[PDB]
Amino acid sequence: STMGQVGRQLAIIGDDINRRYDS
Amino acid sequence: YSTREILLALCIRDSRVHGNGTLHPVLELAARETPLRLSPEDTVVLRYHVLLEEIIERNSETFTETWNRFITHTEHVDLDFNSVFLEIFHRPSLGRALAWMAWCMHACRTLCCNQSTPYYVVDLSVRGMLEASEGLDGWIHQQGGWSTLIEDN
Repeated sequence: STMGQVGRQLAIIGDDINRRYDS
Repeated sequence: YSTREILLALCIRDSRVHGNGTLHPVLELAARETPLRLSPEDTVVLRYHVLLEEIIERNSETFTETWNRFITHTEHVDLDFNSVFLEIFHRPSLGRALAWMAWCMHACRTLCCNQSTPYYVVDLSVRGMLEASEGLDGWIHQQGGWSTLIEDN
């Protein structure tokens, strides 16, 4: 599961972007 | 515009900014085969290109490492693009959508500026990202489209 890990890493970034846009 | 159209237009536009003046044959081909109707100089594409570039700059190392492990570990590039897409989109946040679009545009830029990259790798990657990205159409439609998401909201 390198695909698993890439997925999760991108998901984390997606979450960071949301909070970022809220400020 | 579908997600596949906007992603392909962003990749074309990004190639014009970063590259050597020759669009990769793979991008020409996907334009021919998609019917790309959206101009890479359309204002919604320039605006998304800014947002995706900011995400790349802010995540530059993690984008490089994730791309490097993906591409060095895949035996079937286009299938694995569809697998990471599923991992992210399971259920659908704006941040997640953009993280995925920025990651794809970043991967295309990396593939297209490396003159040593084999054609088939560039080809299958651009096809894989475009096809996987279609999974966002239902969600973006419920938001009234990419243009509305940027101009607005």
